[PDB]
Amino acid sequence: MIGLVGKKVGMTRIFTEDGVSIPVTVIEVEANRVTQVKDLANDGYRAIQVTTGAKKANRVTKPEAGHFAKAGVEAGRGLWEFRLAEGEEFTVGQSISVELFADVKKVDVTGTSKGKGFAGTVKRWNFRTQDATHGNSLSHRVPGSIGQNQTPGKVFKGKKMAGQMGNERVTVQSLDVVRVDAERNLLLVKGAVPGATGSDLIVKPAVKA
Amino acid sequence: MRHRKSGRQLNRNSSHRQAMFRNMAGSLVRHEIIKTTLPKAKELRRVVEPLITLAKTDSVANRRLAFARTRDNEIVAKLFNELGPRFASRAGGYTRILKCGFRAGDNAPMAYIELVDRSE
Amino acid sequence: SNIIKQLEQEQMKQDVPSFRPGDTVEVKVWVVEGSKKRLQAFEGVVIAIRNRGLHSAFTVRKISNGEGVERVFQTHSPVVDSISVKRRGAVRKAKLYYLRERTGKAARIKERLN
Amino acid sequence: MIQEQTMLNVADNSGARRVMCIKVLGGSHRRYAGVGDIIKITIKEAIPRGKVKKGDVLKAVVVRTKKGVRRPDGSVIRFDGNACVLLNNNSEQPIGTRIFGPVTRELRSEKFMKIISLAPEV
Amino acid sequence: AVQQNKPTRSKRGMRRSHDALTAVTSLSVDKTSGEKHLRHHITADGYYRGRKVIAK
Amino acid sequence: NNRPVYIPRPRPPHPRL
RNA sequence: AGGACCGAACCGACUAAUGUCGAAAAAUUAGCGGAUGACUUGUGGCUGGGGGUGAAAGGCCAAUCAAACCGGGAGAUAGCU
RNA sequence: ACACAGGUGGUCAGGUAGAGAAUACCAAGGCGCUUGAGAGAACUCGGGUGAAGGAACUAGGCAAAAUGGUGCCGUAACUUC
RNA sequence: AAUUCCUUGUCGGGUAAGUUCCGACCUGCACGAAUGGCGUAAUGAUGGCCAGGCUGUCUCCACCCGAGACUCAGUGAAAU
RNA sequence: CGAUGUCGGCUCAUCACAUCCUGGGGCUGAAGUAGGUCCCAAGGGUAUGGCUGUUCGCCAUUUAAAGUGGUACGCGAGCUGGGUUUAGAACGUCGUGAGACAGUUCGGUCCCUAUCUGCCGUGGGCGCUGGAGAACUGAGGGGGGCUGCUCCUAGUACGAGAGGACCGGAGUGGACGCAUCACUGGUGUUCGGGUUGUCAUGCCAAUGGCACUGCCCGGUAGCUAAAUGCGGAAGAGAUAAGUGCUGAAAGCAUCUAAGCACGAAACUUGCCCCGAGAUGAGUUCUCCCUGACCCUUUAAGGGUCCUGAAGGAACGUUGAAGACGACGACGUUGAUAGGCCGGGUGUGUAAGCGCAGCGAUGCGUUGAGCUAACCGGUACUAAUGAACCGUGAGGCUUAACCU
Repeated sequence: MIGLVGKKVGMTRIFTEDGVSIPVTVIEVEANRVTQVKDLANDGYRAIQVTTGAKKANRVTKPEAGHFAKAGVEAGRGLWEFRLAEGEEFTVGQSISVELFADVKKVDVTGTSKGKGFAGTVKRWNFRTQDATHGNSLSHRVPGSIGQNQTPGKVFKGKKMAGQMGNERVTVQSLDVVRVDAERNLLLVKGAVPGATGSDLIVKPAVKA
Repeated sequence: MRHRKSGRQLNRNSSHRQAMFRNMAGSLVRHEIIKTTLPKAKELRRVVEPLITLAKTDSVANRRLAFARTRDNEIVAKLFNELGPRFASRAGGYTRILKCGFRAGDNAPMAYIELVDRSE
Repeated sequence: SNIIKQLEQEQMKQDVPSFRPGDTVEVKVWVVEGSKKRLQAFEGVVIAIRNRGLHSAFTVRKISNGEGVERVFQTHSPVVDSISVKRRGAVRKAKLYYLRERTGKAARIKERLN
Repeated sequence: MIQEQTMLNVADNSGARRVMCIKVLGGSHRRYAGVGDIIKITIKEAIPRGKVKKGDVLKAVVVRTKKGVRRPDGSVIRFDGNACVLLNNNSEQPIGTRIFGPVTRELRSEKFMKIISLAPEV
Repeated sequence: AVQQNKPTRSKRGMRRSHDALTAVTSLSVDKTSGEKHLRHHITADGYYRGRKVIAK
Repeated sequence: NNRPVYIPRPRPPHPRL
């Protein structure tokens, strides 16, 4: 089934009547407007493309402005589309609310993780550091050996080395949905989700049922 | 990775950085316009403009607190007597930065920082 | 944020008494043993208070039979029922972590008498 | 957080006063023991008249930790020292007759009934 | 740590292909004095956005 | 062009025996 | 009183790190030993190469020592490259 | 070999605290060491702090941490006293 | 044993675990009495072992302050 | 031999299967639990310490197991230097002696700024053909694949008893990986406070400089673990060893020759990520350009004037994005940054004055004063009008429908 696009809004905890406190991530899921519906006849697959939020009138380009005007949908920030499960249908211009998550229990949240920049092997791949004393010289956090000898004669592809860490989309799956608030457009999910505050997130029902 | 951190280091230690802003804040008040590098000018807005805000209301405690910064009785006199009343109705933004090319010695991006005054 | 702050506000409790570090405090907490629910009393000295709204918490240190016990209570958790203040320590430090090292006659503090 | 080579006090009156943890049981490559995990210890100094002598290896259960334990609502319990109770290596069965100092309720595993009963508090 | 064969002038030029400088090609004309200057920068004589700012 | 008047004296790090 | 004790100048160099196309053809930083003595130091002398000097390591004798340096025999000789 | 973090004998040598020519901050006096400006990655170098544990590290408590002053009380085995 | 191949000799002490260390025996390959033997207080930047304190040595690293590394302007090497 | 550093340890691994564990089976001198042996199986996992330089080995205690080998007995332009293997010295032994001893002890310099291949990241150029802005399909590639214990079944089957299942379900752990900062904490030389020595601001009071942030006590935001969530699948397809149904050759029998069934952490998919430079360069949606002159070696030709749109770039303010590029937001039709207002947080009752005391100091004003990166607002300052790049309807052949 289709997901929804929301914005991460900090974190909080919910106190239950029995005493236990549930850490919850707050996701602001306002109305999602369908801008385009894809069908097997034309696109070879069925999907719905949705938009959310708002954009400055002078900031949206003409190609994007015409695309929204065709669907009669107010311009929003970015576009995302979700594949259909063959059991439901949608129409252009339809608005989708967070209420569809009322009957679900597990969700999958996808977002861009925080960017750590160029990271070393110790931080990136949990490499073990070498001794800080006992004669060690300029080799306290160095990766160490990266190959065997002449017989391979090369470093194998996929070697773990320092490089860019974070700033890629990652998915946290099977997260418990704690509360849904349609009128206030909130979705409380137990746990933590990728990305920093204000980052766009995609929420869909858990697939590992 | 300095996420959400603020404050330029300017290749100086804490003590040297604090003194340099202290002197160069005092110079700006004295002359009302100085020429510095762009990164230095931007960081000064956060140390000079609070001083003018303090000078808005004249009191013994404020005078002592103002003196503890810039450590100059001339500057303290200049504040509370001219800068204070001049900016009485001004809600911040007492400074203005104007880029003025590059320094010949090392090609440092240079800029003029000057109070919103001197319209005589 | 506005959304978060509003969300936490509805979970507050307005019956939180005002206390300061160094004040002797007895905090009543709920205890569950399978199906029975009981009230347990924890009396001690507040050595640190953390103010963060719904996340505010304080820690209480008491001298038990042999060694001290430090417990951190979440102020707005339903587990805590009531907080009562017996003494008013005349300390002038936000965090009384130095009381851990001290013991015996050196662990006592004066009375505010205010 | 009890790991190998850690000093522990003895809550019971078996005659031991200080013990060394030499192994954390319950898993391969386990790092440190929790609130109520079984550990293997060696006695470093005990009562001469006690039933346990120095330099003997037998199991033990942690009852108090300096690091503390976390409650489901976010509260924590911390102590000024680490304490344990002695065992029999074949059946858990704390050999002590009485245990001093508070004991947390995390040991209620339908099995430590003897420990909790002898506990002066909780 | 050191080369086994001296790179050719072809490789040298190929590496240097990215060292070319770029012209500003963004010179704005002052509103009043009509003096060419870098964008968002004061003119040589001390004008900016028309009004004189240096007075020196 | 000019022979280095000084020739550094090396050492045998690796006996290789 | 003391080849006495602690410890600066001064003399020496036990450990570690840095530095090895170095700031330096043995140094720097933090510790370290002696520090009224068989001590240390300025200036000037004497000992010359199968010789000197050596609280003795084959150590030192002008950044070179199991026989210094310079010139000569000398284009030594090389069944070797 | 250098406008070289090295070496180079003697004399004068103030204030506050201090046993002191140690050490900290200063006077007289002299200097900021002849490339700068930014950014605030890995990693290297020199440092600061650290939950619980406390040598489990390692050839080895290497390195770090720790102890550190004055006055009073007190001070073992052994001994050439 | 600064001496011992067989050897981690045998027993005891110390450790949960001791090819090291300490004590005892002698089957001393191959100790031995001024190329001195056995003891010896004090002394040692001397070798080995153990204990208390102490700690980022370590389980397991995290953050932070400075100098480089990176970008811009000037000058401008080296081994190969 | 005009030089390939040769034992261990650390870091980092990768492959084989002659499999240590987990998985599937045959036989058993397999009652059950637990075994023995053989076959299939390499997806993942596969200890910590004491002694020794040791690999090995012995010993202590864990685990489901602590697998065997290859890779210059993997890995010193990645680290160490304990052993061995220079120069000092000593012991035993051999030699008249210089000296020697896979005999033993004490001490004893480990250089390199990365051109190429390789690998981990990140960009520019051009191409994909009229240009431009978006959203995708997915060839293909990579990541992950571990498992203990407890309870129910059940004290059931089995067994004389003692002992004690298979299959299936639930809960809770260890190790490993991803994400995050709400909680518990670390850090927090940019916040507050205490305090020692000294210098200075004329002096008292009050403050600042220096002494490792002078030494300390707390601590915001960020980053972060010890903290907190989540993951290993289920299912499907074709199979290995193995078990079969029917069934002749060979009137019977026979799992096989025809045909039809099941059958493992292996294989393909399912889960997550990259991905059209996939030159085989893909699909969809939207936006922009439809003015004239001439020349010739009349060609997908060249030249001139006028127009240059969509959009892009550049510049500025910048960011939970970042080495630099890149990426995201904003540029007044504006909350992008700074300041300012309010709040929060932290530290903790400022200075001044008054009162009590001979004084240090205490009390009142006062939970005051000051507060970095946080939250909500506010055009007060800075994000300038413009210039620059990018055009003018987009080749040939053929096929199908209008004409």
